[PDB]
Amino acid sequence: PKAKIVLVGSGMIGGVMATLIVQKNLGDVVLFDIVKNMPHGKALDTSHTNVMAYSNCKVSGSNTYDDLAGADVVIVTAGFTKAPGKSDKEWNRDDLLPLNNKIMIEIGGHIKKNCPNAFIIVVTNPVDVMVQLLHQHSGVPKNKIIGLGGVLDTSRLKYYISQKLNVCPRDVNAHIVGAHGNKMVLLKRYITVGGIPLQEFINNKLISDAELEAIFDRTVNTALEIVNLHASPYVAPAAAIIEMAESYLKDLKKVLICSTLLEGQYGHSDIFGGTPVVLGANGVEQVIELQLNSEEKAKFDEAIAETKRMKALA
Amino acid sequence: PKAKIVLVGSGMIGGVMATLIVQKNLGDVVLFDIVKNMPHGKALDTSHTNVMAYSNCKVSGSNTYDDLAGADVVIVTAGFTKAEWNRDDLLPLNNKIMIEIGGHIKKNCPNAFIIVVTNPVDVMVQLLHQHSGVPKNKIIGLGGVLDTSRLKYYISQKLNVCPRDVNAHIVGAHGNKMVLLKRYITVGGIPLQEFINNKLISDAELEAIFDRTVNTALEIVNLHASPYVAPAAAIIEMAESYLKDLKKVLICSTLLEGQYGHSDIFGGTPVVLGANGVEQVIELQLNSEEKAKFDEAIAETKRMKALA
Amino acid sequence: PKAKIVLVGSGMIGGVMATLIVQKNLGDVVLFDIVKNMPHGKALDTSHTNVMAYSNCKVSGSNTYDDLAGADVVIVTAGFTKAPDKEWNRDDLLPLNNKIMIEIGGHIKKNCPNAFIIVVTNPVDVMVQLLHQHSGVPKNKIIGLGGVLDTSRLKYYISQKLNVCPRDVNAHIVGAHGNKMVLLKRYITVGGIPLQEFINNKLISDAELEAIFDRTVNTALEIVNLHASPYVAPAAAIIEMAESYLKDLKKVLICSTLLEGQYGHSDIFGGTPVVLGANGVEQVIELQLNSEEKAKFDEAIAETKRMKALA
Amino acid sequence: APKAKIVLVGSGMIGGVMATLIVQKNLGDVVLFDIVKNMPHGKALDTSHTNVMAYSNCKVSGSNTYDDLAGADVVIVTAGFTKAPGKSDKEWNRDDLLPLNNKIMIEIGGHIKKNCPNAFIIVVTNPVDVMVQLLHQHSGVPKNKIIGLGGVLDTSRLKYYISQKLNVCPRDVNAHIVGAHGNKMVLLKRYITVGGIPLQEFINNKLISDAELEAIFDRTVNTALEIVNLHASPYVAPAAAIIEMAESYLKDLKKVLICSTLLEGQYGHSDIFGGTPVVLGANGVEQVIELQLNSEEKAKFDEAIAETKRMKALA
DNA sequence: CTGGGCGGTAGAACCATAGTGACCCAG
DNA sequence: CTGGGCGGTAGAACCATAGTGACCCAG
Repeated sequence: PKAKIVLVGSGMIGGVMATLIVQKNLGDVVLFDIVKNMPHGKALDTSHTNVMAYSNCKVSGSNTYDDLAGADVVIVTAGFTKAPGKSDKEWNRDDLLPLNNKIMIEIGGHIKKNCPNAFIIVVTNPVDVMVQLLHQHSGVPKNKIIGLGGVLDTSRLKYYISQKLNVCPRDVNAHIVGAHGNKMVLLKRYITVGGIPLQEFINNKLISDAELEAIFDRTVNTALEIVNLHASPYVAPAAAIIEMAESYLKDLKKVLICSTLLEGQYGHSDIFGGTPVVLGANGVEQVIELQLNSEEKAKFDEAIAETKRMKALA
Repeated sequence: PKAKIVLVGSGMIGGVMATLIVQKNLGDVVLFDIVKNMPHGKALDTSHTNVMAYSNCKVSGSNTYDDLAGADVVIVTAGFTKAEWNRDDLLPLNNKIMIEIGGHIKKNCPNAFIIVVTNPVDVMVQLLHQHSGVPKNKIIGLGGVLDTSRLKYYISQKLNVCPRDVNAHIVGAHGNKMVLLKRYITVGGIPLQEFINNKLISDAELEAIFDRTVNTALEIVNLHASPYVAPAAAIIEMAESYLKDLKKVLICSTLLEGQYGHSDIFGGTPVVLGANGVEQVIELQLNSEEKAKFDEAIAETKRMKALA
Repeated sequence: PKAKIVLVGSGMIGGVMATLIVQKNLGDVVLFDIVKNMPHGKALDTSHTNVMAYSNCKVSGSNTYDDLAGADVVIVTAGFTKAPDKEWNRDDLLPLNNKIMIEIGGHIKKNCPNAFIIVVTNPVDVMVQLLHQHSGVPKNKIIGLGGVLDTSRLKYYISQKLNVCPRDVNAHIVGAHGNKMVLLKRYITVGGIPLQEFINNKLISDAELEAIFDRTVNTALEIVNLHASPYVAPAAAIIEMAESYLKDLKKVLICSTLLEGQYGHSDIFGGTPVVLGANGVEQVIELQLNSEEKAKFDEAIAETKRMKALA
Repeated sequence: APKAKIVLVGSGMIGGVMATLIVQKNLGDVVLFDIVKNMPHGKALDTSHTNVMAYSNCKVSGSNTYDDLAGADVVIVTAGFTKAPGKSDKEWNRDDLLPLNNKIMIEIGGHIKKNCPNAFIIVVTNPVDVMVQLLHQHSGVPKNKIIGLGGVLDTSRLKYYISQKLNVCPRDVNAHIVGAHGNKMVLLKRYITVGGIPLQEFINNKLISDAELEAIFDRTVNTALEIVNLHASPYVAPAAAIIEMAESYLKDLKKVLICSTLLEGQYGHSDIFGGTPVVLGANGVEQVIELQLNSEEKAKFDEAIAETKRMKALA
């Protein structure tokens, strides 16, 4: 039988996922949310695209975690992101930690009940924290659960570099590890263009250290830059998630940077962090540890510590 | 060079248009709107997806109609939609928007293929035809590709068959007075009647499906959503049959020049879309009752047109 | 894991099937043939395209039916087609290909009795049934290549006369693959509209259509005479059937299938629209033919029976 | 019109798979050309039917006249002699093909100058680094509009074998092979990457050894011969790689691809073609990327160019 | 006028979109 | 029983494919 993909959280990212799943004919889809009616309106609208996509994927809405039964893949986008109400007086980012943890407790008990064999991809912020919470509460194997990070962060670094150098955006390859968010580690040494080290282009003066540094800042701050323009980053995220999902379902064994459990790589254990892994039929088939230098380790360490500062507060 | 596609209106539907055009690598995309900054924001979000999709489309934002310069396709979703009061009251206002767009199309891309979406589409498209001055095989409205996609989908579900394998025609006007042609429905090329006679589906089941298709927009709004995914996709099907010269047969709103007995009005019929825009207008051989429904659809477009 | 697809026979049809399978990321592919080494060479050349296609399918060559182990789909193109010369009797190949089906079905029992089987070896409507008998698979799991291929020509020709998308023309040809095919002039449509309307509008004449039908019946023969032999369209038609099964698309497709009373016939295979999805043949759709068209159908079936008697 | 019109000059096995892929991918109208009578018409007629399966709308035509180059957007040249033409040709070696295939290129290039001076041309006829320059010389087209097939094909064998060893996606291996297509290709150990990471990190991790890499390198060099030794013939991958190049052009993808291109100073060489990564978009070769080779790598490039030169002198 | 207590994957209304700011009272 | 002319994007025939080897005299 066809893959069943559950979307836990039917907000904007969730809507773009549904769309791309039906474009790619990837599986049946359930748009789940606690908010009533709304996932149904989106599922119906999106289901008609089967005709235009020449696909055959059921799309439905849901308001019950019972719909997790038989799920092949679960994608968690739902969670608090801002002050929940007008009443929440002087609240900050950290305040959201106990609330999302409560959501992950609930979702994980239902995974454990309804789809202990699903492959799980967590997006809810801060993802490196949230993914570990959901791994702990679901009981799923460490290679069947991952967090969204590097694909997205890097797709913006690839893209900004590709514009300066006038090549296919995907012919830029870059790594960004450790954590998603402000403390992300941008690995200047591990950038390439058509498989050629970025440094050769800096030597030909096709791009300079300072323009690269400025691209490094714009990458770290992309989500802010977009919100400042009166929009919201949701298309990019959705597509990077679907890339990861697709690599699992179709067993492409792509090298993709995800948040994953470190069992001693980079000198860290029992914490999840961003690192390229190989994604196939078996989940995370390979965790690849980049042979960082000392100043690269130092940055990696500060991203891990920050993951740890927030985990403790959940 | 690569095709330039300009989205005139960057609300949700426009957002799904960019997205799809970058997945099929179909053209550079400009997201235009009068709302300051937001199109820049969405353009910037969408553009990153070149990477996941292996594409190489430039995706821009814009607040000037100057960026119509060199457009090969323009897609027009902008316009007043919300407020009892009378929906007819929006007609002169959206007429004023068509004027504006039209004269800018006159200046910057008189050779563009134009697709109109703004409701009521059959009126909006003619008004923009008229102010843009473009030739008549180069402008169309969205109508039946979207409408027939529900009908197609709903039937395929009852019959357990690939959605796309159901073909069905909906003519006349987009909206309330749309004409659902039961005699023109087929499943794998086979008339539906054969499946009714086999009792794989009943006449009253089909009737329920018909009412469901006419009220789909309303249903979705009732559900606390609003249709934009399917409309986007159906429009990108149109723009892609044109850009790739596929000559697909697609129902759309086009100028009637005597067909169905009507003139000087736009209305939903099958056409063939390809590199030359509207390449043929297929006029279905309607019996007398189907023709009474067509006529009511047209008279409704006319009645709205007179108020524009 | 990914779908395993065994191609039993690695002539040129086999080759195009492995390419498209890799282009569509459909499944690992095994090219089997009785001829030594040749399938390993083709496997090797095909496996490279994974890189250009962004796919990840294994392509292996084999000379052993043991490689049928774990197959999800099996496509049988192997068999004698050529004379031992000049004027001779093509019926002579019937018994010989019968032995081959016997042998394949022997190993299909052993190795992959749950596989979906697609048979191509001509005359297909006889060979498919022969393989159904010697393999023992459910009748919803074994179909022959027929109408997807034949109609694709019909649809293609009409599309060129009318200047629309090839795919926007639909038509049915049923009964048998080959010279007795029944071309149903009443079931052709163009973007969902009866052909008759375009006929009434003088955009294609009745005579033009008849000449198009003659050409659809004689397409193989026209290709051979231009010194080619048709294998691209066949491969792609088989890949359409395959895909609909593997991706559970539920496409309506004309295939050689087991008849249980439809068109008045039983215990024979013949061409008819089916629905293909993850359960195999999911519906056998019986066209509501008038007795003139039905008479054509019995002609096609009679021929199939006659050839079946000689195998 | 656009559609693109793509003319396959040579309707043999590679031309056959190319036409098919062009239809699968809706890339444009296809003319299968060849001097052999009728066969291109038959092949083009079999291939035309697949438009229905593919949901495409490409014309597929046969032709026996160079007149059908009129209005081509892309020309792909696979025609040429690859073996001793006849039983009567005794004691032929590879060099003897050079004058024959040169005559072919004079004939093709004359017709391009006449009917499609603005086409983009991809040459595949072996030895390809000599043949592309001969067609450049005899056609008169700009140097950014003519390339030969080399590195995309060779690199796909090395990306492949590595990926099998490391159990990753074949295309998440990137590698560079330069200089020339054939025996003297230069395999750059230093440039290999697996999902963006130097192959040296996996070697350090003992996931692949230096000796296994070397043996993979030998296989890459001899793949054509290893296929033919198994009673088959490499035509699928070649046709795939060619379509990859063509596509990057017809869609202005600006992919970095290794092609045989005109060297003007890069690697210390001029007035010769050789394999190097290039950028291919709407304007043809939009950039020629010179890899920053070290002196032993460059001595290798120098043996590749030398060989190309030796054969060029013989055409 | 505050201060805090709900209750919240918030809450209005702006108005060619959607991020910003979005409660309620007792006392 | 060799030799070499002509003509060749070669040429037979082996056959469950296709690469290998594939002409034809005049002396």
